[PDB]
Amino acid sequence: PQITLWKRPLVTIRIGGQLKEALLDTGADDTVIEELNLPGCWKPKLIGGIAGFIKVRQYDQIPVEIAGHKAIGTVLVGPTPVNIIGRNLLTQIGATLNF
Repeated sequence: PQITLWKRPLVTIRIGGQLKEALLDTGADDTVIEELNLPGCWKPKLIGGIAGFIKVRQYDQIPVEIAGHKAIGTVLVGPTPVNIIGRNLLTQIGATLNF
């Protein structure tokens, strides 16, 4: 699909057997999903942006379906206003910017 940028690029993903809405964010290195009791051993991580850092739990090799496309990679779990799909998963689905 082609996603225009008139409104925030929000899409449906599937993670941990749950369906959620997430923002496709080319400015995010990593993927950050809101409080989700994900299974696995995780490692602590701090990630940052405007107004600073939050603590998150890093889970690896987590399958994430994005608009019907299967990806598998690192997901960071912590308190966020919006679920964010970052480049680590966008690349796995052949996503590009075009102009």
